[PDB]
Amino acid sequence: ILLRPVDDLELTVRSANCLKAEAIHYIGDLVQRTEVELLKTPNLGKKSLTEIKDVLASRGLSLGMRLENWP
Amino acid sequence: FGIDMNTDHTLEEVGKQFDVTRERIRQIEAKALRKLRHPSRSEVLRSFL
DNA sequence: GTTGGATTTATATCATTTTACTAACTGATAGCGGAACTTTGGGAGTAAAAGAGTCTCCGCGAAAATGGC
DNA sequence: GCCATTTTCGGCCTCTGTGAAAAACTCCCAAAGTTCCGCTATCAGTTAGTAAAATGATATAAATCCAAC
Repeated sequence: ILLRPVDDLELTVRSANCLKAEAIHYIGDLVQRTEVELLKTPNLGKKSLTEIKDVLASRGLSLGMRLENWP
Repeated sequence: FGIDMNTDHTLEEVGKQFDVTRERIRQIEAKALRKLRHPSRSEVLRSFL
């Protein structure tokens, strides 16, 4: 799952633009950045963070987890 | 597209049934087709082709 | 013990990005209707006289339900 | 009551493929079919615009709290 475009996430265009601001290209990139790091962003506010974390929990992989030897 | 109804409709009839015009209905349909073209809600319908 | 500045929470207002709803252009495409033209489809007609059907087949038997006397 | 002519039946499965005769033309008229062109409806594709909602960012006001005197 960690190898799919952030496009395949069904998020509001505001969130997609904000994620392109930090050059997040694929998923998994989004998960190795915590909530406080993400929120310090132009236009990536509260409701967008709740939406992104709820969609992440639908994926089941909330923000924060670490893995090995990526990539 | 006339699903669960007795007839099919153009965008004039859909526009008259609501409070809405030609281009508005055309782009709500466009938005629906982009929403359903997303891979998340299309794997089930792919098997029907 | 204290107390006041500051370092945070609390509430509200402002700016930016996006949504919801317009119109105009572009380009095509299908559908319907009319005019002309070629093809198809139905009908009438033929004036030496010509003036009684097929039809091959026909290698079946036992029993019962029918007329006719 | 008795001939004497009709009528009615005769096991189950499985494969199997049929083209195989037969002799008229001619003229006139109406309607269907084919094709082309023009008008009209209907939709995809794209762009730009305007008002409003949504959302985030900043501002403004206090709570209290912690350190220094």
